[PDB]
Order: sequence, then C-alpha cells, then structure tokens
Amino acid sequence: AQSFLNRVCGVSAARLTPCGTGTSTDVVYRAFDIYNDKVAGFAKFLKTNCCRFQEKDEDDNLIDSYFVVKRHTFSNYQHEETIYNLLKDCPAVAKHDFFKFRIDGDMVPHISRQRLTKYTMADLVYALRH
Amino acid sequence: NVTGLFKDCSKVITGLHPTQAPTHLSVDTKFKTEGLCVDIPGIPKDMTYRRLISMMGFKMNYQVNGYPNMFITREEAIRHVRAWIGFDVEGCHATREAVGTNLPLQLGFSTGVNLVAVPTGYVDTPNNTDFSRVSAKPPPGDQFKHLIPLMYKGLPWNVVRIKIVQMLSDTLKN
Amino acid sequence: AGNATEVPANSTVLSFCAFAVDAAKAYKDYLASGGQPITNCVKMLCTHTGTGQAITVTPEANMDQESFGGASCCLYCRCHIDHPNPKGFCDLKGKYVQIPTTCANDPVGFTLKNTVCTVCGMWKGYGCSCD
Amino acid sequence: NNELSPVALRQMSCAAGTTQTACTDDNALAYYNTTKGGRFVLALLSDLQDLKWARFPKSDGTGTIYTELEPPCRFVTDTPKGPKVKYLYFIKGLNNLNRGMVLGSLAATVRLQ
Ligand SMILES: [Zn+2]
Ligand SMILES: [Zn+2]
Repeated sequence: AQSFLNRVCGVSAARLTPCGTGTSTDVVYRAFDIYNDKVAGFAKFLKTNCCRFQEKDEDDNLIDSYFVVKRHTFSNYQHEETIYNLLKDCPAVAKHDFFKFRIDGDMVPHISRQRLTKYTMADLVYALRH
Repeated sequence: NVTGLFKDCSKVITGLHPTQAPTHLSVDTKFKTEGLCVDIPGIPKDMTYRRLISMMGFKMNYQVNGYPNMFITREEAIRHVRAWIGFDVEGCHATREAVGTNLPLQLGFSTGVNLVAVPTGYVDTPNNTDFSRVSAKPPPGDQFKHLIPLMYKGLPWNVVRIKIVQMLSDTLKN
Repeated sequence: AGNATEVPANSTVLSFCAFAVDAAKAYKDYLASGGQPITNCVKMLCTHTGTGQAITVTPEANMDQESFGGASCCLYCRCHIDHPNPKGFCDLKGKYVQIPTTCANDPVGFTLKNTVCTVCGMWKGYGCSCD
Repeated sequence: NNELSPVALRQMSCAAGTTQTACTDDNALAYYNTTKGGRFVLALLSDLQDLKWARFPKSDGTGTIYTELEPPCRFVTDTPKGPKVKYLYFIKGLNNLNRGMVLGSLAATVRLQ
C-alpha cells in the first residue's frame, strides 16, 4: 500500500499516518454551501470523494495539518492543472500538487492539496449560526 | 505580417537562443539590437524545450514541369471520372502543454469509411523535430460531444496509412 | 497560440519543401523555378576576426565573409521535415555559419551542396590548401 | 464543489454608435437575457474601435433606447483569415454577476487568440 502513501508524501515532512482506511476514500459529514442547477442551500451533506491523511509531528504526536487527495475526471484534471499553473503565486493558495497514480491496472489521476486544516470556514460559520 | 504556417504551438514564450531557431523571427529580443543579432556568452544555449509546431498556411503552387501541378483546374477534374472519391477530416486541439494547432482524428471519403487515429505532431527539439504523441481533446463546441469517444481509442500513422492505401488498392484499383 | 514564425511571402517556397520527399533536387529546381529566395535567414554580427571555419561556437569569421546562425542554415531542419540523416538529424543546429561574401545569398543550397572539409574545417574552396 | 450557473444567454445583432445619433442600425452584437422585463440587455460585442451609445427598439417597439456603453474590453477572436480584433462593451454600472455569466457564455462561444 505504502508506495502510494509514500508517493503522496511528495517531498515534505514524511510523517504521515492515514486516519483514512487503506487506499480507499473517506466519508465525512461536512457542511457545504452548494448550488448546482438542481439543489441549493447551506446544508450538511455527506461527502466522500477524498482520501485524507493526518500529517504527524516529530516526537510522533498528532498535529493540525492535512494532506487531502482528491480523485476525479481526467479532463477536469487538466482544467485544474492549467488553472493552477496560471495562478501558483498569490500566497493565499494552498500549494497543490498533481500526479497520475495507478490503483490496479487503472491510471487514476490524483490531486494533492497540501497542508490544509481539518475544518473549513464553512463548519465554523454554519455550526455557529445553527 | 506573420504566419500560422509553422507558427509555434506551445505556450512557452521564452524565445529560442537563435542557434536553436531556424528563422529570424523566433529569436528573443535579447539578440535583436537594430535589426542585427549579437552572440551572447552571458547565457549558454538551451537543451530543454519540446514544442509542437503548426502545419497550416501552405498554398502550394510552385511552377515547374518536373512536377505536374497536383491541383487540377475547372475542367481537368470534370473530364476525368472513375477517379472521384471524397476527402474530409475532423480535427482537434491540445490541452495542457500547448494549443493552437490542427491535427486529424477521423478521416472520411466517398467510400463509406471513417478512420480513427490518435493525434501526433512535429514537436520541435534542439536537434530537429520529433514526431511525438500529445494529449488531445476535441473543440469545446457541444456539437463535438459525438467526438468524445474518439481520442482515447485512435491509431498511429503507420498502420493507418497502410490500411488507407490498401482501401485505395482494392476500391480504386478498379 | 505560441510564437509566430514564417513569412507568408516565402510560404510557397517552404511549401515545396514541406510536402517534398526528394526535397533537395526539388528546392534547387525551385531556386531555379521562377522565384526569389527564402528571405529569412538569421543575421548575426561579429568583429569578422578569426579563421574561416563557419561551424563555430562563437563567430569565427574573416574580413570578407559574413555570419548567419548555425541552425538557420539547413532546409532539412528549416522545414521540420524528416531527414535522410542516418542517426538522425542535422549537425549545424546549434552553432554559427560565416559564409564568404559571394555565395552567401542563401545558406540552404550552401549547406546542402557544400560540406565542411576535415582538413581546414572551412567550406571546400573558400578557401583551402587542399592540394 | 459549488457549480455556478448553466447558461441560456442569447445573442443578436442591432444598432450602436459613438454618440446618441451616430448609432447605425446594424453594427453591434447584443448579449442579453429576456427576464421578467422584456429582452433585458447585458453587454455589447463589436469590432469597431469605439461605440459609446446604442439604440434598440423597446419591448413592443415604442421608442429606441439610448443605452450608453462601457470603455470596451479588448480581445481578439479568430476567423479563417487569422486573428480579428473585437471589443466587449458592457452597459455601465452592471455588477459582477451578469458580467460573469456573460463572460461565461461568451468565452464558451468564442475561442479567443
Ligand atoms: Zn538538417
Ligand atoms: Zn580543406
């Protein structure tokens, strides 16, 4: 399994510890602000297109930082790419990292958002209004 | 006035060290000082650039007898039936590394055929061009949604030209 | 997108070298087929001091001649076409070409008709002590 | 994770010019949304260097509007004979929302340089 887990620890702070499962995704109860064409609102869905790694610390204590790796369409993989490649500057951008990895015989793409935070401004504002 | 003929196709805008650019336009404005180019030891030459190049704007019409002018005029194609066969192709542009080039994907004629093929193109290299295979996507037009299942299943050029010249060699051989 | 490149006025010219498979005798028939030259060779500049060896890393020129680039001097590579080179491309891509004053109108026919001599490293006849 | 808006913004041709009177009847390209209030208009598309006014018949055709235009946005489309200069005027004081959806439908339709 690890070569993956290895291979998404990229180059930095190899102290990871998948509080996920193995190489499968995760299931989180997170409160989005959503508005496609059909649904809408500010509500708490069950999201699951993400593998989630809790980065640990020297002395091997946990520590609030995360690597969130999402897996989606090739085409969309390109869009995200060319965009990120346009905009890798204004420091308010979490430093992404793209790659292609294999699961089985499948060359599934993967995007790796680096060092985030367990929550998001959503969970704050939401679970303070409601 | 500049050409889409041999117009560069990759997004990299850093001019070529003119010892790696076969034309007086593909030189960065670091060498052109009053229409002349001055050698620069301040930076060495580059060996890391793989850009596809456009293949448009031809307008082929030299004038010699040693080749017969391929394009036939109004009558010389009306007179000669038992040769009429269609020719049309569909194309697309690349995604990440480059864009701005037209390359074929499906080829149709008068014969009830529509050949599939993966796109490839002349990438520029510090030694010559290579004939490289690049990621492809159809144009964003929604009427090209029919063109979705054609990019991940096409064919290279060698087998394609064999099969095409052989469709020729059994349908037009008569 | 990318970067512009060719002149539309010599389009036809490169067209004859884009679709040709016997492109050498083809383009020499073109130079002699009712046309004016490929008006885009990179124009270098040097002190015109040094030996006559054109194939040089930094312009190595005479008082008479004049330097163009190294790469922009082979039509086999000027047209991105395939090469009959054994392995498998053209050499002059990367250096410079100081052609003597006479034959320096077009360096394509020069690079193809002449080729450097191993003795003096110059173009064979311009000049040489080759016997 | 939150998609914006699948579109339906139409495009017509009509009248615009530089002053209240300079607007010739056919030279501009309106992008608009027929909302609750007629063919409610959003932005202008043109090829001319400048057009500071436009004129369009009303809902029923009573009068001709005298809707001024923005300092146009510069860009180049492609036509089979190379690049072609084009400007995108906006009806001044049009907030980010419709500017955005117009850019959406537009850049969707026209691929630029
Ligand atoms: Zn060559
Ligand atoms: Zn010699």
